[PDB]
Amino acid sequence: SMQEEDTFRELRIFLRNVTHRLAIDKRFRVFTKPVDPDEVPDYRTVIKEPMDLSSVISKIDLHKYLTVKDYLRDIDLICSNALEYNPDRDPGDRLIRHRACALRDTAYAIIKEELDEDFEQLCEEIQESR
Ligand SMILES: O=C(C1CCC1)N1C[C@@H]2C[C@@H](CO)O[C@]2(CCO)C1
Repeated sequence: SMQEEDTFRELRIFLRNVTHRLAIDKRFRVFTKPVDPDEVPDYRTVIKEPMDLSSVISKIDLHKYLTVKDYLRDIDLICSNALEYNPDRDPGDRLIRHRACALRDTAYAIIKEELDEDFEQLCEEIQESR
């Protein structure tokens, strides 16, 4: 229905606003573009599903997300990829891991304060009807 298409258009507006707020934070600059495959050749040998905030913006616009749950699966992938590629004790790996955990915790905190639980349940029920 047009009412359902209006629901999904409000979800995309909400997701673009959250993603922009993460992408302008100086801590998260390292998550704004893909890891460069010419400059980091063993990256895509280890990480089988690369993800970053520019790719997330593209996915919102391609109508890939019907729920905030499916958006948070990609934010969790950005965080898990950084934890698995950079696992060592040295300061450069520890700084990446701390920033990845802060990106995930920040996204979940914005969603807890600003997403209505009944709006999310509506998106889940339209998705499950298709
Ligand atoms: O995993 C990441 C992203 C940082 C936030 C996720 N890498 C892995 C490469 C090795 C690591 C050396 O410190 O830096 C990277 C290359 C420079 O950008 C980026």
